[PDB]
Amino acid sequence: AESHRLYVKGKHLSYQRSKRVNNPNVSLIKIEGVATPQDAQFYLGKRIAYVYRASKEVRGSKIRVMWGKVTRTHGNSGVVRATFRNNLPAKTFGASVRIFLYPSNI
Amino acid sequence: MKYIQTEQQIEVPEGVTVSIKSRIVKVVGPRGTLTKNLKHIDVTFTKVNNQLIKVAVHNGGRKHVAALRTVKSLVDNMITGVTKGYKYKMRYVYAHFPINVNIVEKDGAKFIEVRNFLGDKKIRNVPVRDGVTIEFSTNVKDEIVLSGNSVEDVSQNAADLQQICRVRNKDIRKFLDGIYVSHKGFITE
Amino acid sequence: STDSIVKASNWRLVEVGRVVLIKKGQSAGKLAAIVEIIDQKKVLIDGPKAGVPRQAINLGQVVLTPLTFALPRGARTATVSKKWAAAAVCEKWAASSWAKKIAQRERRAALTDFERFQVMVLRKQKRYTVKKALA
Amino acid sequence: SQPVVVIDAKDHLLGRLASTIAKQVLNGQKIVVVRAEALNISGEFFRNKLKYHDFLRKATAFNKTRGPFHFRAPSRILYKAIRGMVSHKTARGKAALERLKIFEGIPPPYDKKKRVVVPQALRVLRLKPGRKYTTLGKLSTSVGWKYEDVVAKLEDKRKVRSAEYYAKKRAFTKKVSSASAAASESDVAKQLASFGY
Amino acid sequence: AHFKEYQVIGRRLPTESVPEPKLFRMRIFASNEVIAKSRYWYFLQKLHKVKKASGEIVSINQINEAHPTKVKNFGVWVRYDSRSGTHNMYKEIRDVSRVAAVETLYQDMAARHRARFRSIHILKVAEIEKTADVKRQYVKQFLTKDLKFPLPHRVQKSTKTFSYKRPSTFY
RNA sequence: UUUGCUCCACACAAUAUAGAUGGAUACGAAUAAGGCGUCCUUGUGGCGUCGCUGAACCAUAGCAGGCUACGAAUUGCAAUGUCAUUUUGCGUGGGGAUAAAUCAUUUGUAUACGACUUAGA
RNA sequence: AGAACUGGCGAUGCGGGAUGAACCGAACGUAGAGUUAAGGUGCCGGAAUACACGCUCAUCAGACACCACAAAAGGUGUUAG
RNA sequence: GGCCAGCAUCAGUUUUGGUGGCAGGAUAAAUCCAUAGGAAUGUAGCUUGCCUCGGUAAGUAUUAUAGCCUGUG
Repeated sequence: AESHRLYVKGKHLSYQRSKRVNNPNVSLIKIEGVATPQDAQFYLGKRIAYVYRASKEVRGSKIRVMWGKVTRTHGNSGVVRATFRNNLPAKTFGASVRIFLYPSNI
Repeated sequence: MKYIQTEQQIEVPEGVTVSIKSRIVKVVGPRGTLTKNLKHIDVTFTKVNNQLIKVAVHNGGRKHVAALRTVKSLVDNMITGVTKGYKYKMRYVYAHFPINVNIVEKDGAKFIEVRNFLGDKKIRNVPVRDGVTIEFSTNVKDEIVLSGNSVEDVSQNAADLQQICRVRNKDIRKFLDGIYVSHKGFITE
Repeated sequence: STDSIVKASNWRLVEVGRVVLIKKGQSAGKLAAIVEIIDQKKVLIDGPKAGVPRQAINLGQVVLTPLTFALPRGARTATVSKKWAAAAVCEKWAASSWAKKIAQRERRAALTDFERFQVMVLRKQKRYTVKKALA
Repeated sequence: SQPVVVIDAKDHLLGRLASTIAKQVLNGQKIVVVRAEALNISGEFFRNKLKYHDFLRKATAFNKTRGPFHFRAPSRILYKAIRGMVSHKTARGKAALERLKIFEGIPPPYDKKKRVVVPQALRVLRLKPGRKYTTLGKLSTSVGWKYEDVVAKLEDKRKVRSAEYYAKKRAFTKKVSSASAAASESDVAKQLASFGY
Repeated sequence: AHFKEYQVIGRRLPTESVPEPKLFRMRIFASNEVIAKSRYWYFLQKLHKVKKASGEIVSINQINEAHPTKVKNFGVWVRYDSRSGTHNMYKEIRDVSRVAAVETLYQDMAARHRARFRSIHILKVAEIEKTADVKRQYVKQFLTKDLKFPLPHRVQKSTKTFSYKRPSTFY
């Protein structure tokens, strides 16, 4: 009763990058509980939302959402990549996104 | 090469109890008690008998198995101290000026005071350790007898005298004075 | 005199006949027994009843259980199985609190949502009695 | 998973803790290190003291109130170690270090709370037994920290007040265990044990 | 590497003057047939007048171990080139297989002498049969009766970074 | 000149979030050692048990969650489908409180100018 | 200071070597996806506080070749022979 | 009537897993099964100071009231 959620919380770590160069088209997500690329392969295709606030109420809400998905994995510790419609703003480094289960294969 | 097992034995006499827990050794006997903290050496004591104790080190390297024999010798000294005691004898030596030695009780603990060390005026004072019992000879008049259980304190308080009664800015081949250890025996034996 | 109190530690020391639990590898969770000793860091094992092959493994992939039994140095697979069946090791192991917790983890992982719901309602009833009892 | 993470820094290694932190507090976790005076650092005391003196040697010549500010307390030593692992010249790093709070001893808000342990920084697990290590309290006190004799007078007090709490809670625990053991044979529980519970 | 043992037969190329030359055999340790065939022509070209071009390889066969589930004392006679001079050595190992003994010999040689694979020639590997010819203590200390020992200081691995109880090293 | 100010109750209007929407669940010390239970001859005691990960423990069903102690459909196959948390203004009504600083003048323990130190109903 | 062969810079950006005209990799239309090079994976910093056998405790350790310095002579300090 | 999404069936490029069949090698080696021989980090058994049914020991003994190794098949 106290809980109603159907998502898994994860963190927007950073962009895809080399040393001294970044690709904002691609973002890195740390999902909770995940520790390997296997057992992260479950979360591929799954949708992601970054939920934030804004002061200008549009379509009847102050909260706004940026949607995306999980594309593939990252190396050896359960990190993944994501690609949103409109890439994320880089002030979200260390911010909670929420991964859904909407395209399912269970 | 890292070894597999290296052990030593300790022969406990009668009436001596050796309580050990977390490498804090505690030997009680007729004369007194003695405690020691060996929490800097990785060692296992295992009792086999009331008559002797086994100490062991695994995987070695000629460092741990080097300190193992040291631990053995320490515990043996601890055990023979509470039974036979320790008795150190230090003799006076002067060419010209008699070294007047006495014992005093200052505001704090007891001290041992010496005077006329080569015609000086400085009053050299040394603090007796907390365990020793210090006396002056009676069959002769130029001998001081330290005694106790802890050799580690008795020899140290003996060496303090020999250090303060040193010669400075003169030649030591010639100038042979002070207090010098003659004998390091036990009380009973 | 008074008993000289000497206690430091009592280990699961490695030796022949000791039973081990493998934690990493193809045969993890499956039991085995030590036959003899290769070196300081590694050994060889043989678990016939568990389906383990005769191996030669480091001591990082294993865990040393308390229980053990007696077999000769360098024994073969058929001998190990005999002595294992004799000393009844797979019942002495299952009776431990260790193994009960292992099976509990496996069960709790193998559960489905309906059983997870059953457990919630079964625990409600249990704490109901307990909290009517402790007041 | 917790919103805030309280870390007992006793028997912990400095850099090995600070890296873990500096990653977690950049990923967005609010972290509170506590009891930093009992931290440990490898190598012998004289060696670490030589290194700290080499650090003290470095001060801006033309005006020494511009240069490396040599903080002598352990909290600030660890803060230095973390800040070296963080890009503190940016908003990312500044925001990150605003998510950190380090203390000597264990103050009130964090004495009645739960403390955790980083096992990939623990001395007993990482260091070989027999190697010499160093304690940050003794070090700071050697280089000019004047409040070791105070946190000690406070920590024993905290400890007394905590041990009495444990002494009460342990009795409550045995009472609850003896009250719950009278229902374990019941069909509500031997039906649970078929599901592992 | 993950070594293997090979059996390489070779033959100087036939001619009308001698159309049945002498087959030379080598028992070589290596990771694959390619470098095995390379080392064969390295050692044979030290002893006899032949090369790859002036010769051929007849048969190349993997030698597997006969009793790989048996602990054995492998004595090893080897030579290695240092930064200043060339030397010989004898080492005893207590592994179950010839190839594993070699794999751990290359390693501790590289540790204790900083000698690489390109410097070492493995002359002889001998399974010692009896427990009386062993002369090295780091082996003899495992040939005792009722051998047992503990692992005092245990370190459990961790998949999570934060733990809520101090660990114990008890085994 | 209760036209002004403060805290409390709520009617709220507006703004900004370095980013929870089940629970930040409390002994201490050692780690080549300990915890827990129990018995006593209460000790560095005897016995028993445990660890090998918190993979736990607790809470958790109910119109975003109800009336009694029936309804929830047609948001039509998904689109945060909002409850958080500070600050700020306004009004309602309930009490509570009634001052200093600066300039200018002056002093010289001070002083480039500021500043400092003094005095003045 | 003066020559030979090749390659390059000059005329040349790009990833790496923190930084660098010349080194390593590799040579460029605008973009997307994938894979790699040389180099790297504690944190800064994207990536294993990965596995394995060993050595070392240094009172100015040591740590990506060109490269940014190091010899002769000694040590029962240790390891192996 | 168009723009933004979702799903399905397809195509191209690609990544990541599960799983079946077949071949080769010393027609894998080993394990396992039978047999010969042998030995010790020496098992029953036999002389053994007492002492826990030979606990201890130092000798004997080559499978016996444990087993091992080698070879052959």
